[PDB]
Amino acid sequence: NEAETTSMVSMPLYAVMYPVFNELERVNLSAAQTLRAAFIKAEKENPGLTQDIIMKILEKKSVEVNFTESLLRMAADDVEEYMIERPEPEFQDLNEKARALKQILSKIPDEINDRVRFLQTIKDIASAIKELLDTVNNVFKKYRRALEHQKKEFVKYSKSFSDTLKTYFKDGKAINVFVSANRLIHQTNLILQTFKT
Amino acid sequence: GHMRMTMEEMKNEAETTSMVSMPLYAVMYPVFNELERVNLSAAQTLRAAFIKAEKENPGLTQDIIMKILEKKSVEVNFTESLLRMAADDEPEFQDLNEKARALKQILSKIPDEINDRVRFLQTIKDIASAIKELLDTVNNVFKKYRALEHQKKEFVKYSKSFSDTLKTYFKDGKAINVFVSANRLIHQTNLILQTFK
Amino acid sequence: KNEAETTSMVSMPLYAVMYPVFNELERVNLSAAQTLRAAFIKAEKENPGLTQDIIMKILEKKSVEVNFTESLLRMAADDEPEFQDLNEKARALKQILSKIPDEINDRVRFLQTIKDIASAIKELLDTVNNVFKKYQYQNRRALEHQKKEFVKYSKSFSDTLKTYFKDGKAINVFVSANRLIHQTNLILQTFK
Amino acid sequence: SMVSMPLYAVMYPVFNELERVNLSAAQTLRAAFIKAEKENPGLTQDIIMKILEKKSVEVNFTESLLRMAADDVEEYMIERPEPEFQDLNEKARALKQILSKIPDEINDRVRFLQTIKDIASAIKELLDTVNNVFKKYQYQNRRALEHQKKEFVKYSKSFSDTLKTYFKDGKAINVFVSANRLIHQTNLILQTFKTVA
Amino acid sequence: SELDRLLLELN
Repeated sequence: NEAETTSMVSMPLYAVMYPVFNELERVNLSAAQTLRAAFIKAEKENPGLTQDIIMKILEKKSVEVNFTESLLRMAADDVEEYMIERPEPEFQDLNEKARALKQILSKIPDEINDRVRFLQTIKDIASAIKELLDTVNNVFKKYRRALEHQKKEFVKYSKSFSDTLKTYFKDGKAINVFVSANRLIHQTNLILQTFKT
Repeated sequence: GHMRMTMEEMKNEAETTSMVSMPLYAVMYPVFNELERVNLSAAQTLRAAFIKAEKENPGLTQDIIMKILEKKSVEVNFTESLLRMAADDEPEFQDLNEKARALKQILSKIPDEINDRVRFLQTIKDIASAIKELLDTVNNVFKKYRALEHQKKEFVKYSKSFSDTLKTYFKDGKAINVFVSANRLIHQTNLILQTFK
Repeated sequence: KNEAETTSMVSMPLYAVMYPVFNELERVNLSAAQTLRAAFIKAEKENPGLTQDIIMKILEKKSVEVNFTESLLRMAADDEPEFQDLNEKARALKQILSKIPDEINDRVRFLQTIKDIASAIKELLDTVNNVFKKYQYQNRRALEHQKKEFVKYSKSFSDTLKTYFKDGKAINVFVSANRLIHQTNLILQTFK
Repeated sequence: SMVSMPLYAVMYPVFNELERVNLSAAQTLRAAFIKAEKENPGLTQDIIMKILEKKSVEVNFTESLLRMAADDVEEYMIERPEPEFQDLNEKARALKQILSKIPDEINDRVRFLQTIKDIASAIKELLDTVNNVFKKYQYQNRRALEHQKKEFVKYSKSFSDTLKTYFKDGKAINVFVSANRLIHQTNLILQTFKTVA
Repeated sequence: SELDRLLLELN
C-alpha cells in the first residue's frame, strides 16, 4: 500500500503539515489545497524536504520569539483603539475596562523575566479580565446570533491564556504567553467592534 | 505452517514458569501464533529470542510490554499519521472516482476533527453522506455494465463496524479504535476501485 | 535495490518504540538486548510493518496486562542475627508494597501506606549499611552499586507517586512498586 | 480478563515440549484446545483442574508403569558368552530390579534410605561393567558406546537431582517418572551394546 | 552424604 511505498523521512508531511492544512481548510479552502499540493509534490520529488523545512523553521525560533514579543509591546500604541463613540455610563465602563486590559497585557514582556514580580502581575491581569467580563454582561442586558458569540470566545481565550501561564512556570517559554496575550488583545477588540454597530 | 521448537528452546521454556514470566505466555505466545500463519520465519525467530531472554532473566517480557504500553501516545500519533496519509490517490466512472476520493478525504481528516465535539459531529454526518453518494454510484455502474459483487458487501460490513466503533469511543474516550477503523474503511474503498481495474 | 535499503514510514515504531526499549535494556542485559534487536531488525526488513503489527496486538491487551501487573504486586507477598534482620526488613517492604492495590483507592489510607513504605525503605537501607559495617562481604562494590541501584529506583518510585496525583494513572505505580520489589530481591541475591 | 491464560501458560508449553516425541499430534491437539477455548472461555482451566484432581489415579498408574518396567523383557539381552558381557546383562538387571521397587519402599524413611544406597551402588556397578566391556570392541569404533554411556550418566545425574528435590518436596511422582526414564536408558545401553557387538 | 557420593563418581 501507500505506507510501504512512502519513505520514513516523509512522515513530517503527515504528522505536522497535514494537520496544519486540515485546520486551515475550515477557514480557507483553496489556500490549504494549493499549499498541500505544493508540499505533496515537493516531498514526492525530494523525500525529506518537509523535515528540512520544519527543522530550519525551528532553528529560527528566536526571530519568532522577537516577533510576537514586538507585537505585544507595540499594542500599547493601540490601547484606545476601537473606543465606542456613545455617551452612556455602561459603554464608558466597557471602553475603560477594555483599555486597562490591553494596557496591562502590553506590559507582560517587561514583568516576565522576574517571576516574583510576574506573579503579582498575574493577579492584576486576572482582575482586569474579571472586571471586563462584569462590564460585558452589564451592556448585553441593556443593549444573540453574533452578540453572545464574542463573549463565548473571550472566555475560551482568557482561560487558554491562564493555562498558558501554568505551562510557562514549567517551560520558561515566554513565546506561548506572548502569543495568547496577543490573541486576547484581538479578542478584546472584536468585542468593542460588535457594539460599534 | 507451524513453528518448530529446538531442544534448547524446549528446555528453557520448561524452566520458566514463575509468575513474573507469564506475560511471555499470555501476551507474546498468542501474538506469535497469529504471526505464524502469515510470517513463519519471523514468528519462529522472535519466539526463540523471547524464550531464551526470559529463561535467563525472568521479568524481561513484562518489562518490555509495560515499556510499550508506556509509549502509547507515540502509537496514537503514528496511527493518526497513517490515517492522514491514506487518502493520497466515461463520465459514469468519473462520478465513481470523485465520490470515492471524497470519502477517503473526509475519513483521513478524523484525527483533526475528533478534538471538537461540534466539528466531529458534523464530520460524522459528512461521513454518512459520503457513503450514501458512493453506494448510489456503485448501484448505478452495476446496472449499466462480474466478480465485483462481494466487495460491496464487505464495504457495508466495515461501514457498519466503523459505526459501532464511534459509539464505543463516546463511552471509552480511546480515539485509537476510530483511526484504525477509518483506515480499514479507506482500504475497502480502494479494493472496490481495484476490482474495476 | 535502492528502495529495499530506504526505510518505509510503516517501520517507524521499530525506531520510535522498540529501539529505546532495547537501548534501556542493554545497560542491564547486553545479550538479550542484542538478540531481540537482531530478531526485530531481521523481521522488519523482511516484512515491513511487522513491528507495528506486534505493538498493536500488545496495546490490544492493555487491560489484561494492567490487571496482571496489579496481580503480580498482590502476589509479591508470597516471596545470624543481622542476616535475620536483613531478611525481616526486606520481607516487611515487599509485604507493604503488596498492599498498595488495596489502599490506592482510599486517599486517606494511601497516604498512611506511603508513609509506611517510606519507613520500610529506610529501615531496609540502614540494615544494608549495618551488614556491610559489621562483616565486609566477599563481594566488592557490587553490593554498593546494587544499593545505588535500589536508591535510584526508590526515588523513581517517588517520582511516579507525584505523577500519579496529577494524572491518576495507577498502573505506573504498580509497575514501579514491582521494580522496587525486584531491586530489593537483587540486594538479597548479592548478599547471598 | 484471562480465564484463558492457562491455555497459553500451561497447554501451549505442554504441547511445545512434546513436539520431538510426535509433531502432528502436538499440532492437532493445540488446534483442538484453541478452538475449544475460543468457543468456551475458561474451559481449558476447568479441564486442567479436573486432571490435577486425579492426582491419586495418576500416581497409582505411574507406580504400576514403573513396577512393570523391570521384569526381564524379551528383547534386550546380549547373546555373547564372554564374562564382561554377561556381567553387563546382570548389573543392568539389578538396576532395573531395584528401580522398579521404589513405589513400595518410598513411603518408609528407613527402608527408602537403604534403597537409595542400593540404587547408588547398582548405578556405580553398572558403570563399572560398562567400563570393563569397552575393551571388547575395536577401539576406533566406540562412538555410539561412549555416547550412550554419556546419556546414561546424564539421566543418572537427573535421577540424583530428582531424588534431592524429593526430600524438600515429598512429591513421589517425580522420583517414579525419573526412575522410569533411567530404566529406559539402561535398556538403551543394552540395545546399543548389542548392536555394535 | 550418599547424595553427594553419586555426583562425585558421575563427574
